[PDB]
Amino acid sequence: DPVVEEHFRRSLGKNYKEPEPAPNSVSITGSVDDHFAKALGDTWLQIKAA
Amino acid sequence: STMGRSIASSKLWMLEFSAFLERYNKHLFVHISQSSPSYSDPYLETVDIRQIYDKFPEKKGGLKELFERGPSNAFFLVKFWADLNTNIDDSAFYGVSSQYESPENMIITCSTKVCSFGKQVVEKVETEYARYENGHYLYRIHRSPLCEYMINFIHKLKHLPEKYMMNSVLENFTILQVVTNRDTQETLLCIAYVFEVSASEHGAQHHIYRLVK
Amino acid sequence: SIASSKLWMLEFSAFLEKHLFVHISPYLETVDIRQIYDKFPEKKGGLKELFERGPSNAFFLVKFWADLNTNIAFYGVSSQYESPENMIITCSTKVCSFGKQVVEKVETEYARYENGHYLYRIHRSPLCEYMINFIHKLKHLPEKYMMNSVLENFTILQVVTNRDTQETLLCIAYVFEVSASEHGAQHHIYRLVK
Repeated sequence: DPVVEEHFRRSLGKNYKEPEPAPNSVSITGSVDDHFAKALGDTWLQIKAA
Repeated sequence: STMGRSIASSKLWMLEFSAFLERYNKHLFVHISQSSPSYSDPYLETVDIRQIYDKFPEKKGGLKELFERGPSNAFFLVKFWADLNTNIDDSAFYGVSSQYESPENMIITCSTKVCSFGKQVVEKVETEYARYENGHYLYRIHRSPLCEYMINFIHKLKHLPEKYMMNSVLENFTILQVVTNRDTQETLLCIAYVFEVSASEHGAQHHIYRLVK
Repeated sequence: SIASSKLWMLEFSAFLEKHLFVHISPYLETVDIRQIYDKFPEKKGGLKELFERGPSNAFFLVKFWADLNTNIAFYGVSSQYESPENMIITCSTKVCSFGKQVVEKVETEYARYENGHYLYRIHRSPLCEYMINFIHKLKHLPEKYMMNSVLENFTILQVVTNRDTQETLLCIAYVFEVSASEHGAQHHIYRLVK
């Protein structure tokens, strides 16, 4: 409840436990496909085409 | 309506956005700040979204389908004129910071897909809860770290000899940003960014558009 | 078991909704960490640099033998850790293709105090689009020798960190194969050394 949270945040200052603390994220920098091609070569390319 | 005068849908509004370089030194590459919906600014100009499908990943997760489903008043195009003129990073933190507002209390997912020639190169997914403060539900992505791809891109770009060369590189560089309600899966706002270098010596500019049809 | 001075993993599981792909619930054999550096990102933030800073009693390698034999849906992973100290932890897990990072998931957790210890729980946290797609394409390959070929250079670096002190509490390196059995998964834990 963010409206309750506000009261607490304001009351405790540096003793306030952030209810959902940072950091959080999911970073994706790659293609599953590219991996299979690298592991399986032509064999993978043949399967994709069906 | 108040709708259509800022980057704001019925459920979510963008208040602040920036990409920056820190070292104490700071450099803004790109900056935007808005207010809550109101009657103070005129309607945004429009842009036909079909002119832009080709610049973002299509197929399934794509922009066309995204537009066709979620409310079309949630869709915006920002043209950036980035400021690439800084001599730091010679130490340096590359970050992005944004802030949003809701009338409602919800949990939002921010997904940022960087795109090269319309194919995705990286994706960042962030989940933000609402802090409550006076009347407002605020959401903050504060000093979120840029990926190695983006740092490298900006570095190689920063050091080009000509701005017309910089614009050619940026020509096929785009960022699709879709913000989503984690429960309802409703898209709260979806912003498409296109890019150029600032003509100015210093400073960045932007121009906001509503995406239509 | 997988334990340093400040943190130990009690449970880890990857699942499909239930089907277990991979599950966990001294005198561990060892592995020379210099032999696996190439299997994880090697520059700054690299396993080598990580080892040299953080406590060497925090580093582990787990070999999994996945159970890919299911036709079931939510894809999730759940793990739980235990500490004597009360702290704020960040769990960073990087998926790696041929030693290059392809996804990184960063999670930050508090402890509930329960029995003698502070417990941390990552409960039913959802796999990214990449991993679902991976397991999907992996699962549906016509042969197990093909599957192991794909898994050969598929690895996950999991580094758990005290968010305030920046100290590393445990670091686990996973390597993979498909289970030889029709059903069931297995695992084998190693201490990473030197």
